[PDB]
Amino acid sequence: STGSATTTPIDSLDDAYITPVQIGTPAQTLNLDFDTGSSDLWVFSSETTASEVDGQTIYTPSKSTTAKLLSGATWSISYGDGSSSSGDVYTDTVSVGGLTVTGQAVESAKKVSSSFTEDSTIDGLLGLAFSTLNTVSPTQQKTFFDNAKASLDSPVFTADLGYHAPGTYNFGFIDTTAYTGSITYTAVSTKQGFWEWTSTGYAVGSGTFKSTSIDGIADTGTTLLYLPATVVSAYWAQVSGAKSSSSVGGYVFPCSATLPSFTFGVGSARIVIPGDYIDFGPISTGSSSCFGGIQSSAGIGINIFGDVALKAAFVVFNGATTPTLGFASK
Ligand SMILES: NCCCCCCC(=O)O
Repeated sequence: STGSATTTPIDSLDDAYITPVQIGTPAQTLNLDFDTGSSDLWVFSSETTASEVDGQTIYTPSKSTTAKLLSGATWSISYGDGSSSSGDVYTDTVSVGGLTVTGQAVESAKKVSSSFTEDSTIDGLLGLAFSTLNTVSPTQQKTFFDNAKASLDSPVFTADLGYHAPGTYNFGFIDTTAYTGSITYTAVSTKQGFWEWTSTGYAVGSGTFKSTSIDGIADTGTTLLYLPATVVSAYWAQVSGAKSSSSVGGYVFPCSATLPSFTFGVGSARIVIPGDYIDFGPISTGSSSCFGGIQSSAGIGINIFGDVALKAAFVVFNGATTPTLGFASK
């Protein structure tokens, strides 16, 4: 089997991407944030505290003939941005882009934190990291991908995120028309539950490539590119007037600037992030200070190749027995 679904930016800055997912019978379609940095499929639901729902589409398990309470199971998750959610669990039929999994754990939110409530465009998350990170207790549950894997033509999914445009998540096949050149594969460590890999270095603009190992995660659920302070300082030093602002919470730059590109290494290959991908616009409406798309990972504890980096590539998440990650230009 295979699946193919379009993923669409939630706003003009590509702050996140939503992908339609069919849950239950008859289908209830919710727009979920596919997140290769976590491993829970959770949704706004008929059980979510009413004051914490503001415009989201909800899953109502009582209206699904295939929903079954997973008795005794609860979940609770906290993300790196400080947001959180928790609730109980149903199993139901879940389909993505024509690919169907029966008996998928659908985590129904009873509570969500304010940033979820305030974002009316995201109806929940669909985790695509390794199932060892799944938060369901007392019986840990499998991700949609892990449940689908045996049925897939090939045990892979691909992320092809657009810059200010829709893109595609494919399951079970590699679309050889969706990238240019060849795909460079690189080793993955699953020790922390993430798609964790080591970049071979970086360049700033037309500068020389610095060969240096940068361990980090491929995380579709993180907007920005978070790298060591040394690397990020070298980037922003090439932008007149750029500075790190503790009041704003990271690097800002004059909105009048033209940003240089940023290149990262994948083995001997190179992925180039155009400067425009690094512009996240005014810090507040009408401001002439703009927020940078490359930020320091110091204090996070891990480097994160988020959407800013991933959208510059066609990315293969190879879930074979020995997992690997592939990157191609596009
Ligand atoms: N790996 C990313 C974890 C955080 C995702 C948060 C998405 C949201 O606010 O809808």
